[PDB]
Amino acid sequence: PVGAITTIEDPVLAKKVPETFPELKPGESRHTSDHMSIYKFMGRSHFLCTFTFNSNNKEYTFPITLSSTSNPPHGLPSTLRWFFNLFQLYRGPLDLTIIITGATDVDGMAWFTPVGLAVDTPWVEKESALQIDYKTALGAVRFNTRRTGNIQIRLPWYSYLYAVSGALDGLGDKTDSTFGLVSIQIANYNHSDEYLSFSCYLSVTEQSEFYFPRAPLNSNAMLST
Amino acid sequence: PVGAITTIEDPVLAKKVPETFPELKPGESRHTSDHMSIYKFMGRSHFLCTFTFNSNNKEYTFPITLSSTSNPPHGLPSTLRWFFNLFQLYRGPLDLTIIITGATDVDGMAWFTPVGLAVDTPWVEKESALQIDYKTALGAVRFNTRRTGNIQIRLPWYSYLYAVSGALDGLGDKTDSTFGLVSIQIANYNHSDEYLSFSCYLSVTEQSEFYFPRAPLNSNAMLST
Amino acid sequence: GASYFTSVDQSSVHTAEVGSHQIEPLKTSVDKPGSKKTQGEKFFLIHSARWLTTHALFHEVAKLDVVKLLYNEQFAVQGLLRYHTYARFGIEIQVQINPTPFQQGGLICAMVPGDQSYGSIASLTVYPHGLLNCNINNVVRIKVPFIYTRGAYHFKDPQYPVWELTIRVWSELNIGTGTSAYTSLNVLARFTDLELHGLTPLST
Amino acid sequence: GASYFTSVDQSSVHTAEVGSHQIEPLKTSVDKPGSKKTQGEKFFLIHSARWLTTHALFHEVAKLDVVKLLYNEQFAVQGLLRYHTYARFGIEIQVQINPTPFQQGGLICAMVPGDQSYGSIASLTVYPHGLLNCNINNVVRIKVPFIYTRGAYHFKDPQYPVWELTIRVWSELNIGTGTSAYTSLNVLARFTDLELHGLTPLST
Amino acid sequence: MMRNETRVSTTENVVNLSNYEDARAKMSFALDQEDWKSDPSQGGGIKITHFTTWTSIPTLAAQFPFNASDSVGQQIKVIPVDPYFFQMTNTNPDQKCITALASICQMFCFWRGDLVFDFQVFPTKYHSGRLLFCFVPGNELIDVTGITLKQATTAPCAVMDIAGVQSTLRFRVPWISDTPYRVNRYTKEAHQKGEYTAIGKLIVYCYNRLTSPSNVAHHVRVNVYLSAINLECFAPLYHAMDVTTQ
Amino acid sequence: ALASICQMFCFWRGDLVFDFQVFPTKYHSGRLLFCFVPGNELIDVTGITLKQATTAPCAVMDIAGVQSTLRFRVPWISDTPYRVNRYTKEAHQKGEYTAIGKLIVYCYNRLTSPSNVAHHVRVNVYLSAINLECFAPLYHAMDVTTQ
Ligand SMILES: [Cl-]
Repeated sequence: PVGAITTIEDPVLAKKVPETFPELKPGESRHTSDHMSIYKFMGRSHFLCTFTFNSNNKEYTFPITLSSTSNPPHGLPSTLRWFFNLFQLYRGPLDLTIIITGATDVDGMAWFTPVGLAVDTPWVEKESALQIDYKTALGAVRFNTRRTGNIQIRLPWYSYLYAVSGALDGLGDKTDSTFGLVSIQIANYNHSDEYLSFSCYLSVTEQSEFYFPRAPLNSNAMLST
Repeated sequence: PVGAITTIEDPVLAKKVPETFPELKPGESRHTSDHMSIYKFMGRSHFLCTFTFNSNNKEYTFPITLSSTSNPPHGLPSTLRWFFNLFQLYRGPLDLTIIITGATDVDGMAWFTPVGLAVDTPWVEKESALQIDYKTALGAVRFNTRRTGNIQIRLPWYSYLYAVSGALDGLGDKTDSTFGLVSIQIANYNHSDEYLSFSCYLSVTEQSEFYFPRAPLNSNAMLST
Repeated sequence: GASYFTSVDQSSVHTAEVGSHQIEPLKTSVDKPGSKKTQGEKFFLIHSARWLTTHALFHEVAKLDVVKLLYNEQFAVQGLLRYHTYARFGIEIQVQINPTPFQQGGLICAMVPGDQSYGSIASLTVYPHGLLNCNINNVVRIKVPFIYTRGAYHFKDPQYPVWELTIRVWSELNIGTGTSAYTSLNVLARFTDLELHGLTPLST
Repeated sequence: GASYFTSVDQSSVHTAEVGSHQIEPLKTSVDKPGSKKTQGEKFFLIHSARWLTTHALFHEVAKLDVVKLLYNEQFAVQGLLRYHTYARFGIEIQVQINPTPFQQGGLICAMVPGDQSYGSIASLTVYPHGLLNCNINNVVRIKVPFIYTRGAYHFKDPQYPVWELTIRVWSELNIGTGTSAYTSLNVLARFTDLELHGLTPLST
Repeated sequence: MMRNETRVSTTENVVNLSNYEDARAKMSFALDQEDWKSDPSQGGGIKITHFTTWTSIPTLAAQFPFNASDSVGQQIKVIPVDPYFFQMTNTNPDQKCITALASICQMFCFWRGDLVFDFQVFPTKYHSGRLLFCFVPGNELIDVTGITLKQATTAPCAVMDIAGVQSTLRFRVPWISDTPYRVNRYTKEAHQKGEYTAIGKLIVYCYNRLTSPSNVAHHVRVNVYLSAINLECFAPLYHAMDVTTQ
Repeated sequence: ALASICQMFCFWRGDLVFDFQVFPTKYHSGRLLFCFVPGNELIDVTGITLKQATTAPCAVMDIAGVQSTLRFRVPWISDTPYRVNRYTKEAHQKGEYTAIGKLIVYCYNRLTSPSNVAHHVRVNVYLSAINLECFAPLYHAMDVTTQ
């Protein structure tokens, strides 16, 4: 037992494989895949946010921000929050999947808006203030509650930055802390009908990368909606 | 630095590769496809027009005209407008995709009518004045709001011209400025129901061609609905 | 024709020159002739504070914007940063102290990119760190490449500090009655693979 | 161990490092990364005056301490001179003007080392010169190596100017009634084979 | 004649996000449905892909003092053996300093492997003493206070001479359990005989009383880092493990 | 042209090319210094002597000549891989920039001439780009930049 004693202050010696007592090889696991492979783990699209429409012909625009500052619901919640703070830099597409709850026969549209461009005021339900032309142009998608009730489309790595991050301060934390924004606009929703709720979940893609490990958020920071 | 000085008036000398200061090779882009390849760009079906039915058993017939003159809604809007004025001649099929909004259980039909043939009065909602026989003959398509809510069919290059154009004057601008016309006729739409709206978007095909570059429309010309 | 600043002349003529570069048979100075590295990629004393018996656990003895700090007339590297707009690079930090063997305790030095955010102080070891223990070592070195959201740091008007070097008390500094109840500390920093871009006359 | 600023440590330890130099797959800037030459051996606008009809023959339109002039915040090279004590080098000067073909006359530009002393103005051609003639050229270039009594020039506190660029009227500038009775002139200078020595925090 | 019939299976338009095979998007916003290459430009080449990255970095779990006043065989500190452990905390800014190892495993239902307790001493070359670290196999809830330093030697343990050129003892607790994996019961309301989170408890006894002159502290502090080797976790879940107030 | 195209994108990068065309007479004479100050589309530059300007990359040009056009190829210099079309946003934000800096036209040598020729000389400024790259489609008819 040589790895039972060392000087941790020395970066080299600290890497000495620890060993105190005599052990045997653990063996083989009974489950196929390794649940600790970030890609496979976050592969399980986790919860992001949720909102509810009140009036007809309105729209909601929620941003995808890593900001550890922005506390939910107006920010990254649960797992997603925790994860995007284990490292400093992130980049790459993200497979978003949104679930629809309640209403029916409600026509809807949604488009991804890159960071640093015109887009309806965040975390707010109001009458859109954008040219239908502009909306569509950024690449959009139409759908109807009746026919489906869920949407799984990928979100592009379209940003003027090399990467984004959550752990930041005021300034940068207001520009380099965002992937982009999503906007869902309903149509034909006579409130005489049931309520309309939306649930958004995010899953990491194979084209997604993670750089430089940070010290995980202290428990007091990990919030949940 | 030789390409830092030249006589632009001379067509030859003006092609001399410009170079002022010492630069290094830009490198490789991080995204797969080149967003500047017209085919891939316009590949993103852009917005064209939209209308709403008021009474039952009626029909709307909107033409596909490049005419820079015809101002929207009764004409080419947003992107589509801008694009079809960057060049002089266009020809080739076009993948149209129309989205239905509102109503339900409404039976509908649509047919493409080539330039220079009988067809219900443009940009107007009225009771069709064509022999069901005639309509169908030109190749039509039936559908129901309930079952679908969107239609993606290709539009043929059926015209007696070699190509069409937007930038033109009165006369020609009234004949050689059109691809063709589309006509949507509803059925079984008791207005006691919700309103019925239609959204039309156009996407360029691989079989589509573009000839001779023009000077883009001055900002004041680029309109939007 | 070469280098920056190009000149286009119509009524041109040839250049007049005399003599050529004369290499000193007997150098008038034995030090490497100034170069990007000579004046830029060298060490400099950034900040320097004290660590006392009073300093409780986890007490932040220093929070420094390493980068921003270097950008200052006080250091020669300034002469290279003062005239370029953007610049990417790596950093090598060296923190040292001098506790008398009769002192005991320890400190932790970590290079955290951007801001410490709400990261668990107890996990600062995840970042490029260096542990100091009175009974052991009195110096530590850390070297890191470029880690930023942008492809370079803007000096004249920065977006957010590239590195925020933090130094907290890893283990309260206690001593026996009579021993010095403190110990000064210094922080050395230097650029590595200094890539400068865009010459500018600006200043702010 | 290398470069300047050496550190002797008794209670030594190893250096901690993470990652390595990452070469941009897609550069964030296409300009040559800052180097001694980039920021030092480039051209800069030193002085600039006028030449009139009033200026009589041999009139000195400009007497400049080329060197001393460069040593000034206004130019990036300063950033290299501001932190070194001594330095030897060569110089390339470029003087240009813009007389309208309806103007006539000429100027002579000479790089005289130290001082013009009592040298015959009529022999200024002996020095590295450049003759300007309205009817001919409007620009001239001169390049010279290091010529001094000492093995280097002291910026912070010079002994005597290395070069004193002089520009005199070689032939009165006359014109026809109506034509502009003047013509601005500019002087460009740059260091060549810039050899810097002795890093210093001084300033004066 | 077109004849391509397919029967509509069960779970029509049902959504599942338990894995990527079903979580992955069915379409894309990206123009021409393009993709993205790799880019370590401003990432220093430090590309992360596994959580091991954290569960192998010794993080500070707890600190305990070794006073001269502590007599021989006196228990100095007791710690359960489960990654979910950590007691470090800072007043203001207010925060419950969780550890790397912890913050990771906290998101799993099960775990297994050899936990590693690294002990760092902060003495002066003038003190002198020994501390015995003993691991008692079992569950996170076993009255251990009734164990003489002697009795403790029966179980696997290790003594350490604080006064020395070295400063850290590495305690690799071998995976010893009646079950293949342990569960993160720290989510459940109460505890149940069998549903355990730890494979036992660790003890810090005072082997040899701390001696020293008089011009040096009357004690010696010790940092306790925690990490794991041969670690394995599975069954994703969410929960921010709170502080184990010993 | 260059504009009308990029106006439909969120990002861009490459070397912009400013072509300067002089409309003088074989009897004028003068020089203009073109200086590119790296930065963002909003940096007070008025406080820069012609001298100070030489620090940044630039080029002087003799107007009076057989040639008539100087081509200024502004190398892509930025802290970011691409710049964004913020001209769509309501206001401006520190970081969200559209340009990599500003270009300046100084008067190197005063314009001289007789008296039977214009008291000035006009200059057309053409704009184009090489090694250009745009991505992220969008719609917006860029308005005029009233300098
Ligand atoms: Cl149904």
